Amino acid sequence: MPKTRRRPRRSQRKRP
RNA sequence: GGGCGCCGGUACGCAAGUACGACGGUACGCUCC
Repeated sequence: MPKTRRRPRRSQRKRP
């Protein structure tokens, strides 16, 4: 499995 | 191009990491023309 991330899949990121 | 996974680079760091909707994708692994 690849490295563990935090900021999600772009689609989610609404309000800056 | 976009999705899902994820990442760059931004924090933090000794450098790689681990954070992180800093703010930018979709590269690279699959999927749809």
